[PDB]
Amino acid sequence: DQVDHIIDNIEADLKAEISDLLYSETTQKRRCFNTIFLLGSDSTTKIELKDESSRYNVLIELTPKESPNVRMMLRRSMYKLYSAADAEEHDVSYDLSLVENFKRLFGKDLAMVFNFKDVDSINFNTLDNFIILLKSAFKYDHVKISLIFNINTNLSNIEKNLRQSTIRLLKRNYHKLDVSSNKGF
Amino acid sequence: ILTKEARSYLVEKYKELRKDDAQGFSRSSYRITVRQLESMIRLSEAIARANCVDEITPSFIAEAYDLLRQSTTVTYDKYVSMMNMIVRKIAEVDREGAEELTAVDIVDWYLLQKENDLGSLAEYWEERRLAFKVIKRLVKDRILMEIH
Amino acid sequence: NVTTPEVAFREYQTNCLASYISADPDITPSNLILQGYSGTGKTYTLKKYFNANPNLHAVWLEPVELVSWKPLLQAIARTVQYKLKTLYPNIPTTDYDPLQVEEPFLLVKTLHNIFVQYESLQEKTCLFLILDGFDSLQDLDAALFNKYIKLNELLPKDSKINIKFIYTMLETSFLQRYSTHCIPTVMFPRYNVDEVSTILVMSRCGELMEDSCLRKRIIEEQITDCTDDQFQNVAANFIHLIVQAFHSYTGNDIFALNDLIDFKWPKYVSRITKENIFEPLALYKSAIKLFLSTDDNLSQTYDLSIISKYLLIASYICSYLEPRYDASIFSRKNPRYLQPSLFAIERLLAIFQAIFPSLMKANIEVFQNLSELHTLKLIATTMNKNIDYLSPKVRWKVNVPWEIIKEISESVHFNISDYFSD
Amino acid sequence: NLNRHIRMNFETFRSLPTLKNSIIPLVATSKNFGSLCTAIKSCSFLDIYNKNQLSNNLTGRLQSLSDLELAILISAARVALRAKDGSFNFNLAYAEYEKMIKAINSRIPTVAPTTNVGTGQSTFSIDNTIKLWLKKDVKNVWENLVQLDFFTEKSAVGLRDNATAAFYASNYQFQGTMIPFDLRSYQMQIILQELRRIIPKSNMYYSWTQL
Amino acid sequence: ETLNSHVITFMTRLSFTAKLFIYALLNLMKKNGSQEQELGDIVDEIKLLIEVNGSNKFVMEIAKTLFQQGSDNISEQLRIISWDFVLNQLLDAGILFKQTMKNDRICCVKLNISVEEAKRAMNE
Amino acid sequence: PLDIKLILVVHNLDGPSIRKNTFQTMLSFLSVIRQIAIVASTDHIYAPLLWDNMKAQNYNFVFHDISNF
Ligand SMILES: Nc1ncnc2c1ncn2[C@@H]1O[C@H](COP(=O)(O)OP(=O)(O)OP(O)(O)=S)[C@@H](O)[C@H]1O
Repeated sequence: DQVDHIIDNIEADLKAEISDLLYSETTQKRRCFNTIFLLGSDSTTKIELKDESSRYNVLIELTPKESPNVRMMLRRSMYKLYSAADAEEHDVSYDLSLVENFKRLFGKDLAMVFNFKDVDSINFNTLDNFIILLKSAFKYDHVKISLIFNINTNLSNIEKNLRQSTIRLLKRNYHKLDVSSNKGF
Repeated sequence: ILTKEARSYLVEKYKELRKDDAQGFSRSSYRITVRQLESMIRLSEAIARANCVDEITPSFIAEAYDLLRQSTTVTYDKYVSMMNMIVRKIAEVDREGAEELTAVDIVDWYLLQKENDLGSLAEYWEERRLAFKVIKRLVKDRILMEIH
Repeated sequence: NVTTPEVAFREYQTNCLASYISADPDITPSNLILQGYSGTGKTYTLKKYFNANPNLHAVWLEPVELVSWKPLLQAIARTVQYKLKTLYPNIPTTDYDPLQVEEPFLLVKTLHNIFVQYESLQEKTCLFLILDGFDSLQDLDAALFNKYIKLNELLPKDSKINIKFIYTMLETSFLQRYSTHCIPTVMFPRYNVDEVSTILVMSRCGELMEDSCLRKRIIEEQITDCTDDQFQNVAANFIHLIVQAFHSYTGNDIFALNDLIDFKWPKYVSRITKENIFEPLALYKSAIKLFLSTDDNLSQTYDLSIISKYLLIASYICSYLEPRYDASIFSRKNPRYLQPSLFAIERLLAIFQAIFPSLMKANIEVFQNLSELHTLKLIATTMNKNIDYLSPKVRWKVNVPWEIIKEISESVHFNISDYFSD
Repeated sequence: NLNRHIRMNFETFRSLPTLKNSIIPLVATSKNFGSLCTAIKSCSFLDIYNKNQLSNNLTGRLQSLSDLELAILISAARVALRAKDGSFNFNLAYAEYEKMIKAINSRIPTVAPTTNVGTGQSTFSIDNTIKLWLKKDVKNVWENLVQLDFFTEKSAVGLRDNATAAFYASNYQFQGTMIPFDLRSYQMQIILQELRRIIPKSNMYYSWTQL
Repeated sequence: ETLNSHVITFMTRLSFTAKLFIYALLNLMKKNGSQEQELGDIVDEIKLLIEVNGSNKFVMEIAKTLFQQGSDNISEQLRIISWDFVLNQLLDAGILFKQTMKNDRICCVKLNISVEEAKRAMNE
Repeated sequence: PLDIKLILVVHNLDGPSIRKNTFQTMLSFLSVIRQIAIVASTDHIYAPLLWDNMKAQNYNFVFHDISNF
């Protein structure tokens, strides 16, 4: 009982800190998705979102298994987010068009967040190409994106593999939030 | 003798002349041992005997070190000497909090520097043009960053 | 007869583009190749040309936002049909399914069906279809560029409307494969440093003179009310400064600079005072502590444990030590540079049990931390991701560079300079 | 002149539509008759046209690079030259670059006196005087290069025959993915000998193109 | 007309650049006895062939044009003009046959036609 | 509530199919469930190579020797 007590304590702590840091960071640039790194992340940490009526908050989770190439990542993600817009909504191209049509096709503006489940094993060239792809979505202004990196460890490992020109795209507003059951005990 | 505090200097310098050598992984140098340090002592002393001056001064150690370490454009040594003197000058002006330094101020700084250059005024006109060539060259180079 | 605009560094290109493109579909060639590397403003000079000449008609596509030629075709179809519906609201029309086309010939048939009905036009008119970055399509093949070149011929010659393409591409290693077609092309060379600074300042003064942080610090400091030029002066000065100080690091990019500027502008603002605004010199001499390092990084004492430290430090030993020597230098009685050779299991365990400080024979925590490693992708397998944990043909190799090896060695106090000898 | 340009095209290209592509702008660009007559009498516009057509195949690229890029390039070419297969890692390029910078500093008189006017604290000891860039930053220049195609992967099939083989090669879960950034053995596209012929000798690294 | 080919009567009509390319390739074939050359190696051989002749004003003109269409304003080309273009004009014409490597200095090149007929074509 | 609602047992957990890392991870996230009893066995002497601390945490393996030859 005391075990599960402290367990739920730490769990609610993690959910709270991530939900907090996910918002309130009004960065006047507003042309680059904000990134949230999870240092030492177990990659098993579930995430919740604000209900936030008048704007869908759709979570997207990508596994290193879901990522054979760029095209299939894009399609799987598009299908997932479209199914979620349907569940919130009650013929569509699995592509970027679904973004801008989104408003016309669902009314409320969109705000997605990507949760790369276990990044260290994904082939970083693919992920890089995918991020450069996503960058194009910033010409519609009815959507905003945010990234949730679940690095297993070693932020240096990540910044060793990506194209530096894309790091300089992520580095717009990052937050080195840690998620480690082992920290100062 | 080594009475000048170049002594201390020399010690530190030898350090890097070991560090720059990186045989394997912190494995001993091929080319340099402590005998080379004793050699630096002797080379210094010998340069002193050359200039006919006792009590080796750190600049001597510097020359001995660089001589021991080896293995448009105009006469290369002259250009690099211009570079060294001008950079020292600008560093001193930096430390002293002096206001600024202009190209013509530097050319007159050399006017100061090389008067035993001698020759003729024609030479001065020529050496002046050379100085301007060199300073604009550094500009075109990336040594000192310009302003305004 | 067309109004050629002016661009700060596209004079020749502006002229030749307005020369290869006009209203008359007859004197307008079929295709066109705006070539050049990313950072020359093709997507911008072309836009600033079209906005100067609105009488004509164009479509703008983003081949990078699409992925393959299938969505490419479908998007071309939908954009063309909508553009025509919105270009002549009067003519009745039957829209064809843009999601029906899946083959390059289906596209031609559909376009023919779309154009045959517009034969009520008063004159031959052009339609410039812009593909912005036909190179960067993630599934390019040798047989796509010509596939799109040839659509001019298949389409009827006397249609009231004339589709004319404008391709955009980079990596001249691609355009070379199609020289013999002799399609007219324009090249955009990358800029020199000075013109880079010019473009950058004239494009970002509007951002920096009126950004939030500087204007804030205006009232946040002694007011010292001044004219717009003072902010112009200081902004342009910072621009020349950052570019002349980071050029050698960034090259002749325009985007990388448009990132460094925004990463180093807020702090630079913070390091301004009441006086330096009329003195860029001391302003620089004060803010210096940033001008000399990218700070674009956002050796770690890896969380891993003792047994893991030794596992890793032993699995590194055959990045130079082939099994020919290990049983010699490790018995119980330079390839530091090159990519590491492949281990095999039970050799790792061998060297481990050797250099672990008879003390330990248990292997549950050992393999536990081994799997931990392999999840951290520090010692990855050349073979697949699922059968590695059998014992089929399978090789293991370290994916950590040598500096972290030095770190792990010193921290664990075991020395490694021995086992490497040359 | 026009005759000479025609002859040039004939000897090199021997292809009319090429010359046609050259003519189209020269004619269509003019605004008055006298200007066009001047042009066709001098055909100067053909010069700029040839140039721009030629602008950035392989030499213009080489010319539009700053100092540090050129240094990385030269040093990497030297490393490729040493090894037989030309295959050079990134680490090798960096090590050779570092020792080249060490050399450039070495041949500088390297005066570092310590004394000065009493309690002066002046007479600084600047000796390196070349900002040897770190491993952490060069990676930027390395990516810039590898995407400016001065380099290439060891053996990479550039563009397959058709979308069939291309798609069958995209399904290939590659393993060079798994090898880190600084081990992909890049082979060379511009060899050191040629490199010596283009870098203008004014550049302060020109004396390293030649070994 | 149902027997005679045209490859001979064709190659006697290619651009001087193409004939230069082919003749260099044949020199390489007999020099290395491998009937397989490397593309950049062929470029080196073309440089050879241009420079083995003296500084003759005519060799001067050749060097100039073949490296820059006059107009010293723009000059100093690495590989000869139209070289990509003539390479392709050969390759697609089935004469030359090349493998596919994006690295354009170690890619192989082979003649599909007989060496003999090519040599004869050079002899006219 | 906490009671076994199904008992699964794997013969040769190192099998040519179950050992596939995908199948292994699926069975891990499965064995996280409390109301199920997980009991299995292997033959591969290298069994511990299969599970990281994540998969062990999922499994909470308790070991027992059974040698009957
Ligand atoms: N002559 C110019 N005048 C003003 N702004 C310019 C000029 N040249 C480039 N720019 C700016 O630089 C940006 C680069 O535009 P792009 O065309 O996207 O660059 P690029 O070379 O096309 O690379 P891309 O986008 O991957 S195709 C433009 O959007 C402008 O903001």
